[PDB]
Amino acid sequence: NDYKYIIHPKNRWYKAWEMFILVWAIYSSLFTPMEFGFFRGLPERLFVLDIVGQIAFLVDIVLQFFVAYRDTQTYRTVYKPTRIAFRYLKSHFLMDFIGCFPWDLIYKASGKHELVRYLLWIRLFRVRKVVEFFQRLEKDTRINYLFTRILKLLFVEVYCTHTAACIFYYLATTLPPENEGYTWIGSLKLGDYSYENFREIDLWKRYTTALYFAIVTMATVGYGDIHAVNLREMIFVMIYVSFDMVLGAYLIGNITALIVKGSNTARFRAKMNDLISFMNRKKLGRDLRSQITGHVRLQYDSHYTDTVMLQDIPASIRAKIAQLL
Amino acid sequence: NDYKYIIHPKNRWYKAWEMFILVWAIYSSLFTPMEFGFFRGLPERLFVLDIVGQIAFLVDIVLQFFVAYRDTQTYRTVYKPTRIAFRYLKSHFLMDFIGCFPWDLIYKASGKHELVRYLLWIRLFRVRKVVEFFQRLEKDTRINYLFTRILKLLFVEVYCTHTAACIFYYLATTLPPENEGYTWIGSLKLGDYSYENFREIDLWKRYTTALYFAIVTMATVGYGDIHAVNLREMIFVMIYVSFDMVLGAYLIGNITALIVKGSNTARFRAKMNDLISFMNRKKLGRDLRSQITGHVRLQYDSHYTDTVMLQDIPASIRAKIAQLL
Amino acid sequence: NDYKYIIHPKNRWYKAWEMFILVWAIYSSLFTPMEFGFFRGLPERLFVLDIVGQIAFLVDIVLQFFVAYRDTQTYRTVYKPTRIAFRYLKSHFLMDFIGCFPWDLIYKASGKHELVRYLLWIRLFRVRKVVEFFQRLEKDTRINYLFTRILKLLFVEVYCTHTAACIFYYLATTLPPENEGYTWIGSLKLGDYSYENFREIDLWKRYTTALYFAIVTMATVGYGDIHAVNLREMIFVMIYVSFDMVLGAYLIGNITALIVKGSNTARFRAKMNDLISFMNRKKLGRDLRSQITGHVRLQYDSHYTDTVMLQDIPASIRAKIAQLL
Amino acid sequence: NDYKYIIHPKNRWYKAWEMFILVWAIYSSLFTPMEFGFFRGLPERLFVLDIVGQIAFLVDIVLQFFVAYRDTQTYRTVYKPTRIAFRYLKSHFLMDFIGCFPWDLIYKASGKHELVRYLLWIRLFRVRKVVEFFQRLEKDTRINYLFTRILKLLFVEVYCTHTAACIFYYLATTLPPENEGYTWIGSLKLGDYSYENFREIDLWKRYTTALYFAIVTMATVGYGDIHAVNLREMIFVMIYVSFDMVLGAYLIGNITALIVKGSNTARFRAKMNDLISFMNRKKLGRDLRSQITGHVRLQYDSHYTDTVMLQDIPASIRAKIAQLL
Ligand SMILES: [K+]
Ligand SMILES: [K+]
Ligand SMILES: [K+]
Ligand SMILES: [K+]
Repeated sequence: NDYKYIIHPKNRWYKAWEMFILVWAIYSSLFTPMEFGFFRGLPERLFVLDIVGQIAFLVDIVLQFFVAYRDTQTYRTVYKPTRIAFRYLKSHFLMDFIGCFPWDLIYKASGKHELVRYLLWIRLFRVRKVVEFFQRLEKDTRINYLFTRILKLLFVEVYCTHTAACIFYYLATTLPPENEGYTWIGSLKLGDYSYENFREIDLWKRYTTALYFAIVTMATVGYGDIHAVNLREMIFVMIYVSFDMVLGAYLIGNITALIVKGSNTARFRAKMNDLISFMNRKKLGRDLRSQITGHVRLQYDSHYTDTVMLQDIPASIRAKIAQLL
Repeated sequence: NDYKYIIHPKNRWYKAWEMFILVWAIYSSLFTPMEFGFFRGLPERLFVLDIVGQIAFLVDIVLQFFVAYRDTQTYRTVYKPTRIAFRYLKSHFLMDFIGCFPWDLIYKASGKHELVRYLLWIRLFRVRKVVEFFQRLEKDTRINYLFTRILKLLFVEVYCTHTAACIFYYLATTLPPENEGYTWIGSLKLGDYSYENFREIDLWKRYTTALYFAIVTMATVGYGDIHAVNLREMIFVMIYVSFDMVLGAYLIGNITALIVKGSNTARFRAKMNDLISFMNRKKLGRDLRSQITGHVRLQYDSHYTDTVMLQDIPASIRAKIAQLL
Repeated sequence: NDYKYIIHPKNRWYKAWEMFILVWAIYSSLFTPMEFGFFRGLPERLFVLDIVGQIAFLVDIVLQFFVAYRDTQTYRTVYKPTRIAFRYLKSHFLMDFIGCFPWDLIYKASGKHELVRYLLWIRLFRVRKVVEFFQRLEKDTRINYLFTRILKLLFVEVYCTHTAACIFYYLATTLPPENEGYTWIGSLKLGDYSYENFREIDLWKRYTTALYFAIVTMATVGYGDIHAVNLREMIFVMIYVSFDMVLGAYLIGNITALIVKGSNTARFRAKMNDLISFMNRKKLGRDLRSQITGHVRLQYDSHYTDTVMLQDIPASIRAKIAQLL
Repeated sequence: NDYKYIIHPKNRWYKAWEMFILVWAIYSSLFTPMEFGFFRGLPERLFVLDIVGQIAFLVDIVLQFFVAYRDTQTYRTVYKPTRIAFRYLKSHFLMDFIGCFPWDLIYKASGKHELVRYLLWIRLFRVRKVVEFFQRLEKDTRINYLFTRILKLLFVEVYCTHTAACIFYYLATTLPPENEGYTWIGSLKLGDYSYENFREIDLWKRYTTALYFAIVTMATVGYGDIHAVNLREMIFVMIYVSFDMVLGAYLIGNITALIVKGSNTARFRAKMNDLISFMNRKKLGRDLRSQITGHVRLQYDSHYTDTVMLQDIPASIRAKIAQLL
């Protein structure tokens, strides 16, 4: 607590930086698969756009040597640079530094070898920012929990869908441009339009045609106007739909598990059903029918605070409600 | 209270009008996407229908200024007729007033501008009166609290495919009639029948083809004889099936939460399942291997009568059954 | 009772009759859509089969004034041959009586009017037997409940898509043979085999093609080799893929609800693994660990057999339990 | 005890053997449908592989007479090697010895009789070792037994589609090679590769094509470039997707119960959501929220998982903890 070259992690200049690299760790998570797939090296008018975005991430390298890490079991904020600067190199230092090398200038420098461009798939470790942003959005008791817990599983299931549409076009560009009729896009004809010589089509027609055959597959609709033709594309859509089957079952299971043990206000309307169904099975004279649901509304609005709340309560809370009521 | 200018909210001469406005709001929210998508301005018939579809809502928009409101906080009836007109002008006035302007004559008497027809979507706020019909049916006690959340959810799921079937046809008409072979309907050939010059086919063939696509996409069957061809129909199908993927898991999540607290055909087969871990684990007489299982057949729906709901609730009903026997 | 002109409801020679018309109730409710759709009047080789099948449902309509029942109030046997004839004649008499008429040649001996062959669709009220067989099986503890709850929903779901496969070919026979190219089967070509002049095709090829369509629609696969061509087949599959969309979300719901309320072994696994979960946060003794997991290895069965059903055993039944123990 | 012949069942040299035939019970389970579907007798290259794979199961069938079994009602490890003759010959002996003969050599030199090769399916009883591997992984308390039924039901859901992928190719070869255009592969054309004369394509192209069909059917995607054309392939696809529907519902039903049974951050929001409902009715201090919500992690798992899991435990460890303090 006596260092002062140390930011404790709720500053109004650090919370306004932590959300500044979340519109870069979203952009560099989306531009990275369609930088790998749709471009064999970036064009020259993106030279200014790709040198930034990596210039705002090595600012983040030096700036996380100075933030106060709150420990797990110690439950106190640690303030010494010796204790944060070693957990940084232990946990996340290679992930965020080897991705900050310019891999578009290296690829054009090395005689255009193809395998050096696979070292920009390590920029997909910047999805940590978005999943952490969704992670302490569950720990915010203001927003509907069923709204956020399904937005985390609808960020993942569409980001994986976006990535397995750039890989699916990359597997079409790996064949030469004379075995071009033996691929999923070079043999495509939609309406009165033919996708011949698909390296010259506009980027967004190629990207939309690729993403349509990942969202139609992800939703398990599968029209079959676009389908796999090669053998590597068959293997890729075997790997993809097998993982997407589990990813889709772990959304029904994640919605059901929040509806089943859902709102107790729905359970009150549920638990008056058997009351009415046994007062009206063997008919009782119509006397209390509204006063009972009013009294049980006032009861179950206080039944959780009758016994159930205050076995877990600490001292110096309940006496206030006890004196005020 | 001391007012005469207002109407009691449980009048059976007012709730015989809320059923009339219900079957007007059901009609003019199904026809409204059919007026948007399938017509560029209504024909010379359906004009008197277009004006009597709105002078049935003008009567309701002048009637709700004189209805009694039950307060949200104090749970009291608010009779005085300026705390309701201040309330009605704030919550529902301007999306119900601008849905009663004649947006077909305003379109045709303005030089036929296309963008003024997009104000025909504010008439889709009249599904308020259909979704509240399902909300005051849940708070009914006569039928299930969740079956009116299954018949409600199947209304919402099917209504969004009637709307998507009209937007999907509308996107085919935004292309010029000479480039019709690059659409989903202009390049269609189902059987020996070619769907060319598709603005001169009968209206019901066009609507049935579009609804056939939207419904076999909603159920995620997706045969593929009708698919997206443009880059705008690709984007629309990509938007639609993602929202449909979340709307189709909510149905399953509600049906599970209905079933998990059902009847004794799944509880009794846990009761005798736990009995047979004492009635067959510790060996028991075959004479008594009929007696208690016949008894636990005889208690549920007859002698059980949900005893805890007559245990925790006070004993005026017990005084009534003391008067019984 | 002193009547003796009534068969008792439980019997040796009567329960071997109800599982003899149970074979005729799974025959004559599976041959009935195949006789409506694929035939227009049975041929002469199938004459004696449609006569002997309807007299077995005629010696059974007279064998219901000779049987007792169990009313839900007295819950005893009600031997009186005039009470039963005013309950049988109310509920099950018309639907069980006019389905025994010889509808095959009543069609043939009335000038072959097609609308009189729609009155053999009420021979599908014979599936009362095949559903009371499955709702009798669920009150039987010889077999597990997870097998007789997912097979009642696999009888229903396969039977409805057997019916929707004969209706789907019937809608192709309602066009003339000069417009057979505008149907789903006359405009079919699977491989190098073309289904031209489909009335002159062997019955089982037509039935297998139609049922293969309806089964790959039921599972929501939907290949698209067989699709709806007309405007009346689109309407049928629009009804059908939206009915079985709820019928197949009701099956997932049952399989889920019969898993989340697991047996004793599942709760045993759960509570012992969450017992060992908090063990290695303190890391106590090794023989202590094994000894207390032995304590809760024998503290699952008789400890939680005993405490559960002692909440409900009636009087004079616990007494000989305590006497034997 | 006195017997020195037999292996003690928790040997260290019998846990490097049952993990040695678990890659021969995965090899001989994946290769046997590929030996049955894709060949007519093995080539003379693949000879010593078959012989080694069969001899390292003979060496196991004479090694399980030499072992003791844990009793399940007496719970003693039975060392007596005269009752190991029993519990093996009314157990897996004939389905370890009949499926151990050289069934390719019997087929190749007896006359090329096709029905002899159907006895290779006895070798699919060696999946019992792989399914008993997971059933010995359920009992490991150091891993969640609900996330050992998500890969157990995913091996089952992907082994049954590797097998179906070979039966689907086998039904294409039961037709003569001149009537190959009436198959699913002899009438296939993908891009510009016509799959004609399909017995001379190399093995991995045929296997990748058949597994591609079976896996996009298993996920219920179903593009429809590869569909059934025959009547045998139609009946097989009908049988396969009906099993697959129940298995896919069973996967969701098993995933759901994993999420319903507790989640700690979700349980923090299972309590905070109703705790604030009381607080906005009986309005406490707005500056007392920090006192309330801070202790909903302070005694979660520091008093919730500690003593509430311990009221079924004696205080012999509580004395150790109290002297620890
Ligand atoms: K499909
Ligand atoms: K398809
Ligand atoms: K599907
Ligand atoms: K599908």
